[PDB]
Amino acid sequence: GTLLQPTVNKFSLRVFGSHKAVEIEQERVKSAGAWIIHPYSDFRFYWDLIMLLLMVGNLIVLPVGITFFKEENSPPWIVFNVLSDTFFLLDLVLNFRTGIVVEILLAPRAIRTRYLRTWFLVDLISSIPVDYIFLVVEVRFTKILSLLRLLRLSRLIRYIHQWEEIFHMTYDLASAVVRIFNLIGMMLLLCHWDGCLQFLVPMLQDFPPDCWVSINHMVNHSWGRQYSHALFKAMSHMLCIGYGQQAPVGMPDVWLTMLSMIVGATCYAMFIGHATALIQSLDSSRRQYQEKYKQVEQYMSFHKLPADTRQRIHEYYEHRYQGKMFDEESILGELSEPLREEIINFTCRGLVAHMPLFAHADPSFVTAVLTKLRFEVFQPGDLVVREGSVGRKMYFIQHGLLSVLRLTDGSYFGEICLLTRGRRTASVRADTYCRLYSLSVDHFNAVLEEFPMMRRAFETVAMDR
Amino acid sequence: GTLLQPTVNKFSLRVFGSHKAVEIEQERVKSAGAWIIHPYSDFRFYWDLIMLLLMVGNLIVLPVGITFFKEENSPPWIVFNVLSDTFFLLDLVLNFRTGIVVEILLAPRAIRTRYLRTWFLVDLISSIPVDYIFLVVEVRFTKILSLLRLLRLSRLIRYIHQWEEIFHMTYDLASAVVRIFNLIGMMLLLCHWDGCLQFLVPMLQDFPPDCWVSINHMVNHSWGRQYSHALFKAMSHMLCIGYGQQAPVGMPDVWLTMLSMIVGATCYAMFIGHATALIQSLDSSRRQYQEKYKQVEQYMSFHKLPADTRQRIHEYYEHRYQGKMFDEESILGELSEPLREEIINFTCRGLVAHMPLFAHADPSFVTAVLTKLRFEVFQPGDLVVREGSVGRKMYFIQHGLLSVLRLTDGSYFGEICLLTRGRRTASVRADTYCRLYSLSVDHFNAVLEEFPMMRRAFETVAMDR
Amino acid sequence: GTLLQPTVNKFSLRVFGSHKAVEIEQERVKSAGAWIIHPYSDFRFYWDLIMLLLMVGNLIVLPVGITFFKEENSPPWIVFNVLSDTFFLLDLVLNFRTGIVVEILLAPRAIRTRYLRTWFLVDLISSIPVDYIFLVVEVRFTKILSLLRLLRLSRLIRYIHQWEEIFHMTYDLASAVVRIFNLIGMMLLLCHWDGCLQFLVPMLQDFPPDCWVSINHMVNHSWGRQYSHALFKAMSHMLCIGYGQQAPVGMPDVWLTMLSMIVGATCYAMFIGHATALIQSLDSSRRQYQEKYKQVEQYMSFHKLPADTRQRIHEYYEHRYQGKMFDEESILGELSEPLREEIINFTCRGLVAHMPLFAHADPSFVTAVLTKLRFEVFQPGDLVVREGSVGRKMYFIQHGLLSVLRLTDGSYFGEICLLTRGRRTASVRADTYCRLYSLSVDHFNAVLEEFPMMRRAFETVAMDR
Amino acid sequence: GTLLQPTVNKFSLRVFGSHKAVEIEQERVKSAGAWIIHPYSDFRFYWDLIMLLLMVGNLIVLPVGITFFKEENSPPWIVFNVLSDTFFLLDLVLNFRTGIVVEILLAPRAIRTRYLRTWFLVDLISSIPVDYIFLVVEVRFTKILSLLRLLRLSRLIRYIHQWEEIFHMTYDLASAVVRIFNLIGMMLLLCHWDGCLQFLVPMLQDFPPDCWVSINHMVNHSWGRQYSHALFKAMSHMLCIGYGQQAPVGMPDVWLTMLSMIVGATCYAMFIGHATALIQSLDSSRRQYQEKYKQVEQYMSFHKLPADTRQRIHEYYEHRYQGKMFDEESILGELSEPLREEIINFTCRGLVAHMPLFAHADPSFVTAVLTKLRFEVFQPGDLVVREGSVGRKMYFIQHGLLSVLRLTDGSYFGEICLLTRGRRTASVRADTYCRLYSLSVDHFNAVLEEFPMMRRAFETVAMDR
Ligand SMILES: CC[C@H](C)[C@H](CCC[C@H]1CC[C@H]2C[C@@H](OC(=O)CCC(=O)O)CC[C@]2(C)C1)[C@H](C)CCCC(C)C
Ligand SMILES: CC[C@H](C)[C@H](CCC[C@H]1CC[C@H]2C[C@@H](OC(=O)CCC(=O)O)CC[C@]2(C)C1)[C@H](C)CCCC(C)C
Ligand SMILES: CC[C@H](C)[C@H](CCC[C@H]1CC[C@H]2C[C@@H](OC(=O)CCC(=O)O)CC[C@]2(C)C1)[C@H](C)CCCC(C)C
Ligand SMILES: CC[C@H](C)[C@H](CCC[C@H]1CC[C@H]2C[C@@H](OC(=O)CCC(=O)O)CC[C@]2(C)C1)[C@H](C)CCCC(C)C
Repeated sequence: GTLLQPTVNKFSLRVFGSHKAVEIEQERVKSAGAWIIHPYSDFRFYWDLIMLLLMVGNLIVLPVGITFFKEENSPPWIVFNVLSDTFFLLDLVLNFRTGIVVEILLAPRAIRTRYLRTWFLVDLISSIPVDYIFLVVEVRFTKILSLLRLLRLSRLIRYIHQWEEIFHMTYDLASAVVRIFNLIGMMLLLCHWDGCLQFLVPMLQDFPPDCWVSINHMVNHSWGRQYSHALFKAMSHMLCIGYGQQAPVGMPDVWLTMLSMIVGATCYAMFIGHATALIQSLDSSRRQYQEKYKQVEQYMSFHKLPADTRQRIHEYYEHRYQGKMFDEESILGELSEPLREEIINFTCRGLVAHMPLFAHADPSFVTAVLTKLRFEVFQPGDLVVREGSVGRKMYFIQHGLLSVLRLTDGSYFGEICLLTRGRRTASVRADTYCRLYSLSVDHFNAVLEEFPMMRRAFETVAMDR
Repeated sequence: GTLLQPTVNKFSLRVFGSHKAVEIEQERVKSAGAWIIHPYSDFRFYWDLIMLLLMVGNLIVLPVGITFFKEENSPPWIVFNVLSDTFFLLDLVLNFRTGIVVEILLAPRAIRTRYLRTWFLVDLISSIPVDYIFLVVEVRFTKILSLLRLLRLSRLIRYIHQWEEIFHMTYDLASAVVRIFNLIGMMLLLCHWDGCLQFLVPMLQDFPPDCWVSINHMVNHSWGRQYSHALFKAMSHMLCIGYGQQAPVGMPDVWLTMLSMIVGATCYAMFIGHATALIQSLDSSRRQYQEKYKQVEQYMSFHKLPADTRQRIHEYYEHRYQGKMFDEESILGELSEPLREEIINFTCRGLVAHMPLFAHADPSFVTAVLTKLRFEVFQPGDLVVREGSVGRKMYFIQHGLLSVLRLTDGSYFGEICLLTRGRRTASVRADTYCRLYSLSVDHFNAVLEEFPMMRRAFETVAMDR
Repeated sequence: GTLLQPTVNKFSLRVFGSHKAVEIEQERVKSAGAWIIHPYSDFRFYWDLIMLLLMVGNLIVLPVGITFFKEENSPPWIVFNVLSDTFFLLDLVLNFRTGIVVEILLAPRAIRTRYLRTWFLVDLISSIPVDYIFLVVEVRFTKILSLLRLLRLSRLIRYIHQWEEIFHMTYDLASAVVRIFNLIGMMLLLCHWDGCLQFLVPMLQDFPPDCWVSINHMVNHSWGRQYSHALFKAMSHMLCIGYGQQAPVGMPDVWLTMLSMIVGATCYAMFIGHATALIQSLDSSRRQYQEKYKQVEQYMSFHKLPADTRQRIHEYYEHRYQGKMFDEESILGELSEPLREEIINFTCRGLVAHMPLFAHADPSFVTAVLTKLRFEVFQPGDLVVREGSVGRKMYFIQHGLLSVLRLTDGSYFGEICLLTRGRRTASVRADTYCRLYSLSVDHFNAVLEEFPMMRRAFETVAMDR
Repeated sequence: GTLLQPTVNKFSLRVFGSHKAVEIEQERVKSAGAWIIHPYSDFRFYWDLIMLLLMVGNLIVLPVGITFFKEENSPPWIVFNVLSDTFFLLDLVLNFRTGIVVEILLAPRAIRTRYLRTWFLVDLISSIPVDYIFLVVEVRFTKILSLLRLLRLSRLIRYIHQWEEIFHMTYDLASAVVRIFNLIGMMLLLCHWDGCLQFLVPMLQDFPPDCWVSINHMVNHSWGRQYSHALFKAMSHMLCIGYGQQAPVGMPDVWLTMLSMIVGATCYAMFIGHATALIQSLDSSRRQYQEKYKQVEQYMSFHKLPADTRQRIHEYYEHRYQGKMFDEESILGELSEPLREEIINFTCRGLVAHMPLFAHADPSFVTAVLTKLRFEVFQPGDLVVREGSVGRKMYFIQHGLLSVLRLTDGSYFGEICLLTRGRRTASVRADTYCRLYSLSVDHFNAVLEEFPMMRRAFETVAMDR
């Protein structure tokens, strides 16, 4: 009873909402008629799996059995076509009930009319055994009518695109890979049908003496050898190679060769387009860094900077972004509030634990300080703090080595200047590339204004010193 | 009388302005000479439709009648060329009056000189019956002069581009589809003319014994069979296949084969370029999400985050953007003032109606509150509100489930903390992925400052509690 | 005397600065040695023009005279090679003086060493008559040494790239067109040299009985027919066609055919890449609008908006951006101060002249008001001003039609509300798509604070009403 | 002893941190077992260099020795295969110790299981001499088993990608060039193996009378001639040319020809994709300027500006950005504090030294003024300062010429207006394109508030004047 209703999985929770959001859709399926199928249920998924396997089997086997074999009266050929057309006739009946994702679940007002207006005629032609009707009522004209079963490609293309739009939502998949697999699966099928058609056309003309089958003397070999030579001819026309020694003499050979060349040329052009779209999406973060550095060196060339400054800015961007493009401010802006706190507790927590003033504080005070740190990268030779300055910023050390006028990683300098609000006494020069965390004086005074209990403690520090 | 003036349709209102803006253009057409055509009128549209149908008919039929048939004295061939060249001679006369969109409507100062300086000579050559003049004054040399009618391609290319620049403004069309249809329509016509030229060249030489027509023994067949073999040869040269058993022996066969190969190669290269430009524009919102997540995981790799935090940020972006790239702030910034209010009345109106304090308010007060809500997404396990905090924000619940230390969809929590301005007492943990609407305390105090009548009501609440 | 110094043209003013900036470079050329050429002067331009014409002539004519003709002792062939190698030997001497744009003008320290370290050996080999030396000292081995003159392609590629980097600065040119013309000019030259090589290889072997020349029986025809057949063979190998009836039998035919196929395949791949890069840059402003609307409809699909709101936002973006992407704020930010004032005096000046209060003002007061107008687009059905509101904004009408609860273009409404600072009395509904200019109350109060003389005038208005 | 530990070079400092960060990794290698190799050490680099040279040698030589020579019992062929398979067996043993960069250094828990689960079976098959075992236990069936040595391509692809991900971090390399060199190196190897396979297949069938070897009569020639003809056949199938006079008759010739055509077609499509991705990254800063100017002229076309204003804005953008796209504000934002000061000391220091008031100041005062200058570009004809204005900004002159109502480069005007805070007396018109540095009055008053010692000096100026 509940197999026709949408179950609660990851896809239904992502496409509807909570569990209560899925219960409303289940009640909506209940508010429809007697037995109405929902297109996200498990019954429709199992049925579409069975039908997709049958469509692949029929669209591979049916041209080969028609074109390369003797008669349509052999006993495995009749049982295979009658039992398959029964299942494709049940797929016509069950499409009156499923409803169309635009969802539509009301019956029979919108489903039946929206199905009759769009896809009923093609499914009706590809469902019924048309050739057996003309055979019972009334021989080589029935082999043309048996190719109406190849209109089951239209409901194959519909049923593949219904699953992929689901499975882009359930999983994380690249769209280029899915689309190029769809293109490869179409190209193989068109080459197979063209290989069957190359031998189908001279067979209806009782093998004229100018066709390739009578020239190469392969009228009475096995069907495998005939299929191999016909597929070689169709693939050499498809990939635009050049076949044979003489130009085609008969009139249906010329036009069908030209049709094969046009279809192969446009399929190969679409394959090149998909391969280019796949290759351009591989190295995006490497490419955007290159474009950004092109703009940087263009800014250098506009103001006519010297060569040493150009080299120095290049070394700075190499040690800053590392050939890798990102923008930390927008990434920290997009995240939520518990996710920003978790990243800072990995990077900035351990350096503040070295400082004796912040170690004894409450954790409600420390986390407000940790959000206002800023990441800075320096060079060997750069003077970090200069003498005679106001000293507004306090620095923590993550990596690198620097000297006061040696301080290794995990240290700190300029701490007492933010408390005394006076002139800096010493000067600091970086010995190598340093990674620092900076705290300004106003960003600390705001947090002192947020907590008056910690404000009393730093007043007792200032009275002692 | 008013057929020469621009009528008032969607295109004229979009390209000029209001109805009064179109009346000024109609008065400008009236201020011109005796009978002056405006290029956006209905007369020019109907005339260009008739002329485009004639150009397609002549550029298809005229090479086939010249190259594959016997004489130019048959009675349907004379009537078809005299009645068509009369219409192409009227198109030369009416171009003195229409005026050129750069508009120009003044006559005959700018129109006549700007037409004589650009396109008069080509239209004059492609208009007049040049071969009949040389035939009356004075035979196989007239078949070369009859191909001057193929310069009607130049005014075909002009008349197609005049409609498409209109119909990009009237309707919403993709530019890649229009441009690739123009390329396909050009490629078919060049292949048709090359198919006629392959048989035209040996005919003027009275079929030498080394040409392909005398080798394949098809001098005296029908014109359909000759056209099919000539088009097969031209298409195999065009798609770069390889033709025949021997290399071409005669000198006009070699150079014209080389010209066909060069023209086909450059047309196929432009087709691959257009197919790539069409494929790259299909999945843009899917691709920009992938580039953004490449930058996100690069930001992860720079600071060397642990694996569980990487997985958690990935799950957050999956449940936030859903594989789909957009930026809500700029989209809400671009819209107008009545359009922003209509979107909020669909999403944020129903949740505020649950709250008993905002239900009895005036609608002028509620809509100022509704603009300042912010959309937030949380995770299972994240603590939404923590104990011991100031509690500046009030939260409404759209989806998801959470627990106080169960609250389903449509609920709210933290409401009394914004009124009391005190410390939060309880803690809230989200059981699953929640979608919340947040209102800060300052964004509500601004709206309380906007309306002093509602400020009195919340004072009566604070005195009772 | 002044022909060796850089003259004052548009390029020199763009690459140096003012006239005084060019005088310093002229004095720098004067501070060099006795006769030193500057690479931006007129002498170097005229000399490079003469040399580029000679290089095109020699690189076209020299393979054909060697491979297809009888002897190198004919009197026009000796005079043409002696007088040309004199000019290519003067180009070796004058490269010791010109100096290299990295500029370098100091002689002979940097110029001579930087020339000897890079390009002296190739120019020395391509300059001197090597084969005549071996002919005087000591026959078919001299035809191989005469192809050392084809190393003049290396200084051709240098002299073309020196002009294009100049002429991208003098004029505005698309880079894709220049680069694809360079590629086409290289491809034609490689096909020409391969056409000469196809006949050069069997000639040194005294025409073996297995080569294509002895099979097709063309040993004793004219040089034009031999060149046409050899170029057809090289082009069919170049465009990957397929030649002849039998596979090549001799060993130098196989490897040189394979070299031709590899060179043609990589040149055709680079041509497809350049054609794609050219096609992608044609419709950029059309494509960015499509990407922006993809993000808009994705924002619609995320919050699950109804269909009528989707249609309404689509109509708004059609009447706002018109299928055309731009961002007015950044464009107005990039411009200078006199350019922003000129655009506003075209668009916003005529509407403010209708208002009687702003007509009698000083022009210093009006232009400060005109910078703070904002462009707004409304829809039919939207209520512009509602009753019971504060009325902070005053609106001017450019296009469209609206009704008070009819006001055509050029009108205004809501003017008295900004002066009285009271509640709006009437309501305005737009009948069609309107284009309005908005002025807020604070943006007008700032300009009233800027000018106290106009502040007295609006006080006399408020006392009368 | 220290050869197995990661040394301190530029790559290790970039991938770990400081010297103390590398010492922790060396202690981590010490904390592992008896002899454990670190994958960034020098031993693994030298070993991978030796193994990559051996893999290139074996994958080139091994098909040619099997397919084109007589027997596998010749004495150089046995010594070359036994001594090479010893080295490929040592590479199997040393992969139990190196540890996998995901790093992993713990043994044998994670290394051995993570190696057995992924790549042990392929390396085991490609390591051992399988054919000699079947030869000792028990002839043409051993030539098929000897091609198991061609599974050494799998550890070649692994060892190339391990170096390139290192050498993208050590040096600055474009990713497109590296990836297209990998593709070319793969394509040459596949064409070589296909050339060996074309002759391998008829040899196992004892040269049937229908194969190409017996048709072209080359059974008993040398191995070089057979290799040249086989490679020509495989390359003509690979580049999709068309081979021979007749279609292939035998069944293994048809299917292997079809496999060659499919492999060549997909490799050529990937080559076109890589060439397009390489060409699109050459002219990025030229292309972004073109896209920006497309948006500019679209903003012009939306508001229907006159032609002279369009020309004037075009001339402004030509003299502003010079066909070259950059954004100075974000570039100055990304840099550090000592790098911003170094650029200003090149450009803005020399112009301020002309002014007599700023020459006698302290250098701590001047550098705070220099950060607040703004770069401006004017046109000929634009009025820079107008009479009757407040005069908030002071201007310095870098280039260009202008007149007061002549001032060359290096001058200044409007200096006294910022000190007097009064109305400007004169008007300035630019004679040509000027480049100016602007200082506002509030940006100077902030620096006067920063330094009270300089504030006393400008008070003594104001009392004298
Ligand atoms: C991957 C392509 C999927 C093939 C689609 C169907 C199953 C998809 C899945 C099947 C297995 C999955 C395993 C998944 O790994 C996880 O599930 C995460 C970790 C975990 O929870 O175990 C990653 C990709 C996924 C490969 C993709 C495919 C686009 C549809 C083709 C089916 C039909 C239309 C011919
Ligand atoms: C679509 C391409 C249009 C073909 C152009 C001419 C009619 C255009 C129209 C004709 C029918 C339209 C129906 C339209 O649908 C609506 O009109 C919106 C709903 C409604 O109001 O009904 C969408 C696309 C439109 C397909 C496009 C085309 C670019 C020009 C080619 C004509 C000539 C140069 C050979
Ligand atoms: C256009 C390509 C130019 C061909 C280059 C040399 C002259 C350039 C000029 C020659 C004529 C120009 C006319 C110019 O129009 C104007 O000058 C603006 C209006 C005016 O002032 O008249 C636009 C493009 C310009 C076409 C381009 C080209 C890139 C270099 C090739 C020369 C050599 C390396 C083979
Ligand atoms: C360049 C490609 C490098 C070839 C890689 C290996 C050495 C790399 C180096 C070797 C020489 C370098 C010289 C370097 O120039 C400098 O070192 C800066 C100035 C200086 O310090 O001297 C620029 C590029 C570098 C060319 C690149 C390449 C991607 C790996 C291929 C090796 C193996 C996988 C087949």
